[PDB]
Amino acid sequence: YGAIYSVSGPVVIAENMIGCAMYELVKVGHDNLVGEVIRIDGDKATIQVYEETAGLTVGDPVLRTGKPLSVELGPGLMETIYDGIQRPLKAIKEESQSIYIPRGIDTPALDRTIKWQFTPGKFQVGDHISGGDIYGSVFENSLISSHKILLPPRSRGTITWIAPAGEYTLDEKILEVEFDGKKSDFTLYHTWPVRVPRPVTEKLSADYPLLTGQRVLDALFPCVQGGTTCIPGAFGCGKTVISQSLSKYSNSDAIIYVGCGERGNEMAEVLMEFPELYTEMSGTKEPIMKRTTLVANTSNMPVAAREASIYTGITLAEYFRDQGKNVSMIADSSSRWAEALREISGRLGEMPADQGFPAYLGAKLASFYERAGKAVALGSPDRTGSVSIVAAVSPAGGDFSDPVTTATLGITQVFWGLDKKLAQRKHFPSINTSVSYSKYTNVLNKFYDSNYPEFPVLRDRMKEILSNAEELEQVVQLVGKSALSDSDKITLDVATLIKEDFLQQNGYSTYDAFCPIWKTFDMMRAFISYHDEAQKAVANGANWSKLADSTGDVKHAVSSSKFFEPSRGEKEVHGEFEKLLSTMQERFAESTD
Amino acid sequence: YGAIYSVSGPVVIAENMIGCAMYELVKVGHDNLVGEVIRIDGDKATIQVYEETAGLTVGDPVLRTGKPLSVELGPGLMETIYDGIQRPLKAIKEESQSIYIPRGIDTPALDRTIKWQFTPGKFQVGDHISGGDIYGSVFENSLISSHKILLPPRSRGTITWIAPAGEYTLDEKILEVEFDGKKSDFTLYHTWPVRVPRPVTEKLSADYPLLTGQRVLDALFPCVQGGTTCIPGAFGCGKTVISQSLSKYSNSDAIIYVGCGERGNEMAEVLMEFPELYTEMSGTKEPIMKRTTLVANTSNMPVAAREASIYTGITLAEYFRDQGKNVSMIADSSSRWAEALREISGRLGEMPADQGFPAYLGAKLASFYERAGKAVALGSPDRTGSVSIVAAVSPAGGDFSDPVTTATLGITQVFWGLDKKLAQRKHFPSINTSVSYSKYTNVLNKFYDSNYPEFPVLRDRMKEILSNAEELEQVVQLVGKSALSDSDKITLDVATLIKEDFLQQNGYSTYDAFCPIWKTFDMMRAFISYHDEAQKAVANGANWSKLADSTGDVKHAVSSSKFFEPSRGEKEVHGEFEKLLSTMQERFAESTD
Amino acid sequence: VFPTRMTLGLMKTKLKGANQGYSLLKRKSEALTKRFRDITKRIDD
Amino acid sequence: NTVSGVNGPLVILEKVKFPRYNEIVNLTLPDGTVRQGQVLEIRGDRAIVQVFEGTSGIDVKKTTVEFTGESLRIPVSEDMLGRIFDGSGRPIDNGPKVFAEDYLDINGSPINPYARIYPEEMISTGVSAIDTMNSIARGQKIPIFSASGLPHNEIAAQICRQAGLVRPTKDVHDGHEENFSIVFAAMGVNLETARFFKQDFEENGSLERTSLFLNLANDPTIERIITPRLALTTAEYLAYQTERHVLTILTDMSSYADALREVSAAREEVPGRRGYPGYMYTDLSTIYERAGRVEGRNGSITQIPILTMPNDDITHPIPDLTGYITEGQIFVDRQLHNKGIYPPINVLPSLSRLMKSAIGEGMTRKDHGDVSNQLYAKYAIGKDAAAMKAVVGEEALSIEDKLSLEFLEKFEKTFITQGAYEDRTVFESLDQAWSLLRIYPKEMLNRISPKILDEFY
Amino acid sequence: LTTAEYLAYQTERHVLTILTDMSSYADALREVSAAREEVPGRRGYPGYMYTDLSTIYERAGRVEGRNGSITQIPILTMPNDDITHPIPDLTGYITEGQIFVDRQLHNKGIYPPINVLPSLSRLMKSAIG
Repeated sequence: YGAIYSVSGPVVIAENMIGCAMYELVKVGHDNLVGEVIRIDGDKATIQVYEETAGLTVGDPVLRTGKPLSVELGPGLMETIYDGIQRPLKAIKEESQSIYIPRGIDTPALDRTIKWQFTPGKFQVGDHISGGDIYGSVFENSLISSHKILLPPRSRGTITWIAPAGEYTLDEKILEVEFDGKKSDFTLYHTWPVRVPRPVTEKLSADYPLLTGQRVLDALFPCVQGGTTCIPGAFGCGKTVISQSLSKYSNSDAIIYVGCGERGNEMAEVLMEFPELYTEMSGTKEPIMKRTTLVANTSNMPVAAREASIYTGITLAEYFRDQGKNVSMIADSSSRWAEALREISGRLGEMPADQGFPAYLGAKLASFYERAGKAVALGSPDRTGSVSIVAAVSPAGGDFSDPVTTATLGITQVFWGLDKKLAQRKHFPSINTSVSYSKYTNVLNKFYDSNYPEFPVLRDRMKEILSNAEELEQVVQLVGKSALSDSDKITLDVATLIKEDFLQQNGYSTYDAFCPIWKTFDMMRAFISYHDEAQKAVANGANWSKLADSTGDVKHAVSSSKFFEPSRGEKEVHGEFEKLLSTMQERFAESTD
Repeated sequence: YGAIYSVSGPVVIAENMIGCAMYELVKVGHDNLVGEVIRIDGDKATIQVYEETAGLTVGDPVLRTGKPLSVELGPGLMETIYDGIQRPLKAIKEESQSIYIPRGIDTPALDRTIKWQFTPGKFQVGDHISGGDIYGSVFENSLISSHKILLPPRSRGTITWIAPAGEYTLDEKILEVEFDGKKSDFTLYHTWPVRVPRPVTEKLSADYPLLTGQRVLDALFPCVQGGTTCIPGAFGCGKTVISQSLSKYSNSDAIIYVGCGERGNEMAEVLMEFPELYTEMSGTKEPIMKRTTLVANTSNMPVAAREASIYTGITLAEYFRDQGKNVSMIADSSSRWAEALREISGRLGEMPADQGFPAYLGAKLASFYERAGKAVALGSPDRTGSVSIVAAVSPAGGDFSDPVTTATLGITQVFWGLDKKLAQRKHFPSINTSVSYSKYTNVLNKFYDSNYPEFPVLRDRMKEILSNAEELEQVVQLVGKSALSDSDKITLDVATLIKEDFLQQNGYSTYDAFCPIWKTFDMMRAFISYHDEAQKAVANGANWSKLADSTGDVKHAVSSSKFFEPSRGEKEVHGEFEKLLSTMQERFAESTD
Repeated sequence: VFPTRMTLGLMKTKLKGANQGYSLLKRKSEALTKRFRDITKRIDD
Repeated sequence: NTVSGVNGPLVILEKVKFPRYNEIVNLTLPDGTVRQGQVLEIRGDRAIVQVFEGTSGIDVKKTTVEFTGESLRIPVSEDMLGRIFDGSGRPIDNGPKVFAEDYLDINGSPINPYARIYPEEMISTGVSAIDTMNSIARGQKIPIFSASGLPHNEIAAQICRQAGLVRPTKDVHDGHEENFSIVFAAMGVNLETARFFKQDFEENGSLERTSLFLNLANDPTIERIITPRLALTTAEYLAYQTERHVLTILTDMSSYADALREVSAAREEVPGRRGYPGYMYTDLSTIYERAGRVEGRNGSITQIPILTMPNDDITHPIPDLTGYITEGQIFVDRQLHNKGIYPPINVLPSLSRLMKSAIGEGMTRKDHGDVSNQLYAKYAIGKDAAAMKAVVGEEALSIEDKLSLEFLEKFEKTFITQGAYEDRTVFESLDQAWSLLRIYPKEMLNRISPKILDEFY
Repeated sequence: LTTAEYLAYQTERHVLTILTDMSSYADALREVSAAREEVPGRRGYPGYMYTDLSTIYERAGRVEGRNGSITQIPILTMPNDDITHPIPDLTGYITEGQIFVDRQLHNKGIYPPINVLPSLSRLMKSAIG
């Protein structure tokens, strides 16, 4: 149909376009590379072609698909690995003998090879149905049906034909819909453009616990179900590490991992590691992976795949939420997504803003976060779901004022830090309290108090300790440890202990084991207890030396507690933590008189 | 030929310019001003005209010279002051009653009044001769090697006409060469475009030093021919002195002095001083100037000549390298050559990189360093010659963290730190052992060990002793010198003699700033033998006060070492040092016991 | 971390403050060490 | 057709529209010299070319253009070691010729097949600070961050030469079972540098071990960018077709980045942060993506890029970008170099986040990783204490701090101090490391698991 | 604001209008005009950013004949945490004083966490009842 007028860089101009929508997907040239229409100048439409071009001729054919860059939502997304332009990566390996994308491959959006078992819904013939309703379900996992087959949004009618229970393939018809005669047939998959968010019934308040399973978050600033999060940091920050832990431990029923332009070895590691390791609520065959789907993309792999990653992933997440699942979406990193834009603004010749990144940055990040939150699912059964977004970014040389980090921080309500100095001693991730806040902290403590722990009371003293520690440390540096008071010495020690035992997730035998809110609470009871009794003791006359040497064993025990597997009496209160409480009491008394 | 389309500033565009190369020398207007085509858009050639384009209406003719802008390489270079694109300043003084060259005044690069005596080589008619082979020579010097005439590089053939012995002019033909009909005639000079490096048989790493004749250069970290070196700027209250002294004391076969874009006080000083001063090896006929060829630009000269300045000098240096000679290129300063690039960029409209300096900067420096180095000279019986670049890089932001300095140091393997406080007090040179380094040390120290000096032992030890002295000096301030051993006091005592004799040399006296490379080694020998013996003797039962009275005469000699003559029987073995060694051994039995 | 606009005004005066203060502290130390040597000798007597 | 104009490294051709992107064209000068270039931008009845070779002398109707009608691919053979090549797709050194059995593209996806399985095999440099504190794997990417007062070439050569002697000791241990190949590519460095490198490889072993691509600084920026691409093709073929582990030493990586910077200055392309391109991310990526295990899973390409920092800052765009992408960071310090430590590698900010992938356990200890973390932690405390020793004096520092100051000094002078040919096995390094830990008491070593401390002390 | 003018003037209401968040308004200004003839000012923020601002401030103030008023409390978020940045800087010149928050109190845990040292209103003495 159209004919290539020019290729200047990855940017292609082709005449004989009478139309085309925004960001319309095309297959360009005989090669059949990915593209999207960004703009139209005259009859000539400028289309960026984002798969590497080293050999596209002028006057090669241009085929419009007729709809924007879109995603399929349907059966077999779980335990199936995809790119950001929704090509199954497994399908490519077999055919192509190119494990990664080579230049010029056209592989359909889903797997049309794997038959799936369809069972019929509470909607039988003659019944009205509307988008996001559970028309049926597909068995995908050993424990649960993952993919609840939804009628798509922006479709409606009464069902003339319901296919019976049995096996069918993806392209075969299984549903016929009545509304102005045959409105159309439906297939197992449905399509949606990824620049349109999916519509919900209502959004609902975020105040319900999100257990990410990592001690350091639970202790300092927990997230919420419905959360939005920013995390900075630059290599040796433990972001890959916290993703793997996050996937294993996560209470959410789906986790969607987004690789924005990753090392490739990093993607190779996490893929291998989900079936090698076991889940905490049990998992039969590829345990963790059963709950994990990967969108993975490397650093030179298509600029479209990388740009679309956050939208392909957020659309997936919204679909699981409309299904009635709790989703934890990890994107890593939005900063690598931001580089895809920096590149897009130069090529096109549009004028950018500061740091050579465009101004449209701020809108695009904001749109992604607002589609997240906790909501009541669209569809007649009605369920509760969430999309809680944890989004990684990277500072430009210790500069946190770079447009990407500042923008994400603008939109977020939770900020979790990352300190370079503390990572060097091996404490990554490294969250303090002067580089981090959470608005959810206040409601979240109220909900944890209820469940069992004393957390809110301990949280306040814990915050104070860290806040004083920093200030007191500046005096040690400059003046020396000769200007201190004895209570201030106490604040320094307890603090050093907190730094190691929560923030560090680095091994010494084994990478640290699942620590819940309950575990995390016990650690806090022992550190806070140490501090109170010791200050009383010094106030009331007593040696510093006597008190520190005496705590001794108790300190070794809390350090290593996290390596030991949870439950050692109970999850709730361990016998190992219970006993220390007595030891402090016995010491306090010896010291006083 | 072409017709002027526009004159917008000193940039002039001309139409109707075909077969116009991209380095093409052109003469603009009726006046014949020098210009060169930086760019071409279509039929129109965009020219930077280096001279004032005042009086130039649109419609004046543009006449191609028919070839790039080249520099002439041949007899009658030495004892001439030149422009940045080689135009004799001296010749303008005769004609014009001007120092400088004013607009509408051009002249040829070599003088045609002067005639030189051409002597044939070892090739006669009918011989095949090859690129760079010695076709003849001219002798017009007796103090140094003269201008040996080569067959032009990248040129081969059989010689139809070899002019016999007699005086010919530089202009006049002395060769016709048969290579596909008459190849052309050639003359006594050859033209070579200066933005093209001259070939040589092969390039090698450096390994071969020569007389620097400034003690501190050899002693602290050796000075090598075929080297890459950074020297700090000072803007003529410190810069000028070290440059004048390096030209005068170094008895390198040639020296090529390039002032890129200087104050004009410094240019004025180097020209008047060179005939006035005496060689350090004997001979008259304007001593130092006869060895010197000067390119001298103040900042006032056209900007293309300032940019060109180093390129022309480097071609000059490279030409003499094929004759087999050792050259010092002393260039002052690269920051000022860099300033030209910045100016030329803004005039074109080129977008630069950091601090307003282009991006052509880093690659042009890398290309520049490699032209300089050691090579086996081209020409049939083969010799070795070298080109050693010492380039000053001054403040260009008031710091040394600016792009010009930071780029150069990296390619450079040597830094010599001038000291400001000592420089303001007029000790030149006075190189700081803290900031300085040479990565040439290893290969060189092995070279001098071969030749006859104990050089590796003494140089390494020189450095350690001084470094050690700063650390011991601090113990004297805070604890006290009295509680410290005799050994430590000695470490300092010796460092002060090494500092006084070498480092604090005065380039206003020749019995205090001119001594041969062997002589400089003999002085350093003297101090080291004393250090070991002094520490040995205090251990066997002596005191600082006792030691000082006892060494006496040898200590006084070492203090007086610099005042001594460059010879005593030879200028390579100084008999007074060899006998001093005996007096030291005899003194050590007496002192110790 | 820090403002990208007009940190130069506050930072410039700090920097000068520091080197100026350092020089001055050295004179006060030099005086304190100066007297100290003298009294040590007088006290033994 | 014929050259229309020339504006810097960009050449304006007035032509006809049949050419494809990166299709080779050859510029015929009036001298009758041919130089090669590839079309960077194509439009109707015209092109913009970037010429690899040269950038001046280009005429109008006296000059001519000729089309090759093949977009650039590199002629790759597996008989490339020992053979001398030049960074231009052919030797201009007059060295042994390249030959072709495949021609492979440098676009960054020819047929590219990489890691679906992460590195697990340890590869040693014979140097303790590298191996123990960070570890190197059969796909690991580690940047050598160097300076303008450090000698970058001496360290570059040091790491490579000593990793060739260790690597067959590791073959016998059954860490490996396949060949080792070196691919050395030098792009746009001085003559002095180039000569030096070749001399270094000869002394240790031979130059049969390595393949050489030599590119001279006087040759353009456009040449410099193609130079690593040539290295990538070499390495991918060897791994893919003949199940060899390939080690690439890419010097200087900074040289390549400045080149990118030049084709946005003399282009109308607006640059990003600090005058470095906006599409700088993609250019760098191309080198780093083409790494990891190669299909069959006995072949590999492992990368050690060599960066020289010009300002020596960690706010400069080149070191920052590289670091996020690469699997490790090795920081080499000017202050150690000065003091008399060779190698003078500071591990204070050297970190790997893919620390697990980097270490080995089937041909190295399991204890290797546990000890390294503790060492790093104890080094860091020893640095905090060093600043405090200058300020406070020894007039208030604690009993615990004193142990940490001693550890710091013993650690620089023993562990990081090694002979020029002295190679340490990874097991021997543990023994050395255990000597360093041994002065601290059992209550200071509290962070480590009890099991390990009672076992090995 | 047009709606506030209706109530304040026709039916004599005291209107307090809260306009949140001015940072989102400011950003919008930058993204537009990357394809008009008009071309942004200082740091990619419009030079005519001031004109935009002033259109919002136009419909605020006391009303003639003293039927009602519109009072306006805008909320600005400093994105770089400096007031030397465009959003606080241009807005602050128009505005009659400013109340700037405090980062330090917040960390402590205080609410509302503002500070009084950067906060000043010039027309304070004459205005009040």
